[PDB]
Amino acid sequence: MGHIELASPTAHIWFLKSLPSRIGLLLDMPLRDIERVLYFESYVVIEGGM
Amino acid sequence: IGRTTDPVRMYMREMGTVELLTREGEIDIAKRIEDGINQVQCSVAEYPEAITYLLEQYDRVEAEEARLSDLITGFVDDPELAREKFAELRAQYVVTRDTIKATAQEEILKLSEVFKQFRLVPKQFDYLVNSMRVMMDRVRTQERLIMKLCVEQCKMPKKNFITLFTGNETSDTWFNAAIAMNKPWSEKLHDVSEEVHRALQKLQQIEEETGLTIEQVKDINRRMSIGEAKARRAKKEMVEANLRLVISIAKKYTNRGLQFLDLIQEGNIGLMKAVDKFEYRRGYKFSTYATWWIRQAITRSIADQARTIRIPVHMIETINKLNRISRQMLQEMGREPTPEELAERMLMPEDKIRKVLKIAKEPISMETPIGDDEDSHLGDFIEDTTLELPLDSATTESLRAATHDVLAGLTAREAKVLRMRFGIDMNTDYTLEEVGKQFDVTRERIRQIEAKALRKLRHPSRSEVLRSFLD
Amino acid sequence: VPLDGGRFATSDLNDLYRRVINRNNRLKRLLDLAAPDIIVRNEKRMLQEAVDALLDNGRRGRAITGSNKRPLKSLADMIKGKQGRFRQNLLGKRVDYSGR
Amino acid sequence: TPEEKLLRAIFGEKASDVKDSSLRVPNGVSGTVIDVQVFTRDGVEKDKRA
Repeated sequence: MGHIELASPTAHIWFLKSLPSRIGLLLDMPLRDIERVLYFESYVVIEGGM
Repeated sequence: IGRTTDPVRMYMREMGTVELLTREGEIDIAKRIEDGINQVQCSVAEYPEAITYLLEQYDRVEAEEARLSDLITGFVDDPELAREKFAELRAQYVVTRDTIKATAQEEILKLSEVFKQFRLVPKQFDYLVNSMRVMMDRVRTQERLIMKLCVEQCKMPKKNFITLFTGNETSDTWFNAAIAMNKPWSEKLHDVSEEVHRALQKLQQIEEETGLTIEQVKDINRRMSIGEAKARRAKKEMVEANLRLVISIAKKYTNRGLQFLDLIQEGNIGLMKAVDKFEYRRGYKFSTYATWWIRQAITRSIADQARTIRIPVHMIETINKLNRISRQMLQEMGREPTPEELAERMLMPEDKIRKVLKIAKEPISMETPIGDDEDSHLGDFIEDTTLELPLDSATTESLRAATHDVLAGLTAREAKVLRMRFGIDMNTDYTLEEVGKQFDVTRERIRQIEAKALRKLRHPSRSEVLRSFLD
Repeated sequence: VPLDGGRFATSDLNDLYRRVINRNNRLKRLLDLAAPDIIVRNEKRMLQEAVDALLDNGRRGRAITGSNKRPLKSLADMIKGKQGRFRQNLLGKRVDYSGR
Repeated sequence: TPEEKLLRAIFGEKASDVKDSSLRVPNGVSGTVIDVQVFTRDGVEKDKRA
């Protein structure tokens, strides 16, 4: 087998779009928002300090 | 936004937001680019030791170990004139280094103004900018770690750091004056006094070889960053304005083996190239210049990354000429053009005509459904030709057995000779000389023994078992 | 495989891998050029599209193949489904020494 | 393979540079050849039978 080095970390469709979206509920965030983020529609505040 | 997942639609919206800049706005932004590049040009002239490498590699070019066009591509208001200007440059620089101890500031300014006339091929711009950037990186890491040493442990205010370190950046007075302030971290600084001061010495060594100080190096390089970033922002605005042109040209080359967006992306890259290389001094609309790149880029990308089995670009041009000629011959002749008729109309000898005709075929997908049957594809038919047939394996085994028995039929040393001369039950077969080495007697007698053994295999009733394997 | 008659036959995975590699290399070049944000964002979206088409093609705009109008088969398609695998080739083989 | 090498050494069997491909009759079908047609590309030398 070979491999390809991706420049931008990419999401695994199976773990996102599978009817129960396991990334979604693992982060307890609805799917609509995650889709909104991956497609560059909105930001998300990761640890916005004080 | 209706959650439209289609990436085409969201790219189109983002593009749609940036409004179209008018006719004069274009000239404005081009002036922005010239002004930024001019600012950075003055700044680079204002830095030293750059002329050192200029003079050095121009001299290299005079000795003829390089090319005259690797530094300049024509000046603005002949090698001889450059040679004399570089001579006066060496003279002015060395004399200003002598007179460094006030007047040298004016002498460096005169050096800069006499150098102003020269331009410099991009590659050297890259070399100089990277040298000064890496010097800034190094200075910044040292300064930041010192400032860390102060604030993270002592909660040290900052005006004091500035005055103590900044202003001189050369004498050791501030280091020990900090310790005179009786602060405890300043007393601990003796632990790394060696490293801090040795890095200060390196700073002085870079300064002297450059022949300046630091605070003004910081000032000049930060102005260079300001100018370059300003110019880049202007270029960003320009390209965002002309994305529409990119799409307009892109819509032409539709499904020709490249996803629409791949086309528009290649067009965006071409537009970047055009913008960065455009000269407004003509007067004519940028769009005219940018097109001549956008079409170029799209065509190049289709040429290279379209086909599965890639074909050189000149071959693609040949095939396109082929298609064109064919079209015309079909409409004139009515029927169709035969390869002979093409060899008439085109100058190739018709051998390359049939070569080009064979080359063009794209591979067919193995999943294509076979006729009137949606449960049997093509992949289910192509067979594996490499696989050896079991019959042949049984034959090879039987032959191995027979040759083993017939070798056992021979004498010991003859059998070893015959086994080693060939590869039976061993790796690579040794030549007569190496088998002789194995026997340590190396000469022709051994070829006599091999041939004698073979002759003994001629004898009937012993070789019949091996005669059988012939067919 | 080279079909008898100078033509070649290829699985669609060759196409999908090629597309992914193309968009990846183009993103590398664009990053090295420091292009405006809009363009890198578009490229990142495209790479997302390509990868997710590779893994399971059909949960998006269904990237169809070159000049054939049929949607090309991704890995998930190879495993899942009747015609594909477990059912077809791992419980439904085709024995030798057999007649009809 | 080695062993075939040895056999050729002994018997001197000049290896034929040509594989067989002839179109033989399918298995278990037997009849009379009623007609034959020959199509040569333009350029190639028509054979006597052509």
